[PDB]
Amino acid sequence: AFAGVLNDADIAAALEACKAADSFNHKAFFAKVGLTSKSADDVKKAFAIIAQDKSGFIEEDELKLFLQNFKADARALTDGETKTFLKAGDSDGDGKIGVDDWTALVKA
Amino acid sequence: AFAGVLNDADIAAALEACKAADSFNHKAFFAKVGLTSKSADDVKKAFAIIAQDKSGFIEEDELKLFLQNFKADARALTDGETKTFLKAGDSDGDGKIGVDDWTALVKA
Ligand SMILES: [Mg+2]
Ligand SMILES: [Mg+2]
Repeated sequence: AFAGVLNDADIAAALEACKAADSFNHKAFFAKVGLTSKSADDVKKAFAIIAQDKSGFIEEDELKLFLQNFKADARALTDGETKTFLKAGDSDGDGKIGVDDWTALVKA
Repeated sequence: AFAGVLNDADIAAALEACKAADSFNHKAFFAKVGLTSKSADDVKKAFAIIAQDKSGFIEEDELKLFLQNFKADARALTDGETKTFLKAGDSDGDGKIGVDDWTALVKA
């Protein structure tokens, strides 16, 4: 779903790098996919694409499927990767990731 | 210290991928650097080079500096990366990483 929003080579490359289960790192992915260098405004648009809503939240079970926003049939994150990802991103501690959580995490 | 054991292209790309603090992932690094696909025997050699010896162990403070085995002036791992690394790796529970710990973790 990031067709036109991020570089296709970047998306491919970010996915390639975490293809093996338990090899994902969100800080690595954000940089490689090209999100970290975007402005907070474009980071917000990226959130919207993923949560399907600027006011939405990414829940744990949806966070598990993070990669599949960039390539439909990418692997699922393992439960370990999801837990690590959620815990780093969920600053406001509601057990999920909203737009504020997200924007801070990408720019971190 | 791996000049001639691993490809220089591989070593540079593995380090490139985790150049940002807190972006390191050992499964990612081990595959990119080319350790995961080598024979256990070749994996044990890599351990003696790092640990200086087949009977040695990689302890916490040494693991912190894991990247500098591949490139002398590579960055130090943060305490978070290091704690994650040691926990994943230390199967025999002694709080450090020996050759059996290493071999199993590399081949995981
Ligand atoms: Mg939250
Ligand atoms: Mg041990």
